[PDB]
Amino acid sequence: TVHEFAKELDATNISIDKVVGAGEFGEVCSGRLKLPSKKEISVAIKTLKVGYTEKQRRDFLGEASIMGQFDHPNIIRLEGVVTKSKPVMIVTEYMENGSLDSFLRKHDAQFTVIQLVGMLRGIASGMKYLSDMGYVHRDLAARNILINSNLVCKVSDFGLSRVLKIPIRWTSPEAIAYRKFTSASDVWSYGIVLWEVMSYGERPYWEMSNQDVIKAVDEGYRLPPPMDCPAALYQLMLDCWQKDRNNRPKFEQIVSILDKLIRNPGSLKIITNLLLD
Ligand SMILES: Nc1ncnc2c1ncn2[C@@H]1O[C@H](COP(=O)(O)OP(=O)(O)NP(=O)(O)O)[C@@H](O)[C@H]1O
Ligand SMILES: [Mg+2]
Repeated sequence: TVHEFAKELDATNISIDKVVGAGEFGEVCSGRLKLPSKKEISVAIKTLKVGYTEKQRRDFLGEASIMGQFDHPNIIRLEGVVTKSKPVMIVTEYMENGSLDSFLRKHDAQFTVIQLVGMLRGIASGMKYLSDMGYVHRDLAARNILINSNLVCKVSDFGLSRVLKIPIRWTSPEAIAYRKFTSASDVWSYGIVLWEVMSYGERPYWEMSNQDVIKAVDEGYRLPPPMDCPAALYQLMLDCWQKDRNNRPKFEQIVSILDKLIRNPGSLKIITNLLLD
């Protein structure tokens, strides 16, 4: 049940401002939540459509029951849910700059490498905690990361997450071949996210036929270095994309690698069709 890991909010404490998106289960809006302390915060509010199916309700709230297990600065925060009145609602922290892929596409080549690496470090830190908690996300992609007014990136979209629909472009070869999902398949996905960020939201493998994405990666081809990509970051992508999952870095190692790059920004000044790795 969702109440094990979600607070039931009093709807009198929720105000709705405007619609900001559309989900599988209903609308997404922005608004305000008054906390018990009287503090008021901005929030995102997702509603379950009128005339929902029992399955739609279970899936909708199930994603909240996963999210509510995590309390980490780089994982979207669940403020609570409304179930005792309808529409049913999930209330999360507000992320002013929306989904990371769309945000980067609006800002091609407009951030510093250190800004991009800060975004990537945040995502890695959230993934380190998720994987520490025994969860495999399975849908780690820039479209599933939200970014706030201060450029802090946070892991979202727990619909496909499982305790230890097949987005092929983001999925490791072993997970495609026989549904071998592990934290190491999430690391592969992270490598794709790293490519997405450094490419400012370019689509991984562009619009290659899915069968060709699967075959090419199996044959050892990899996405090419994004323009002006630091060598260190392309190498990190390649490491995330090791054929043997046991050779991929752990999230903790990724976080450490990025922290070193942040501490020695001069490192990033060495700069680096699919490439056969
Ligand atoms: N916490 C949040 N803060 C601010 N905006 C949000 C938040 N959650 C979702 N949104 C906005 O709502 C949009 C859709 O929500 P999302 O979480 O992506 O659900 P979805 O079912 O995946 N819909 P879509 O991505 O459009 O297919 C996002 O792209 C954001 O622009
Ligand atoms: Mg989305």
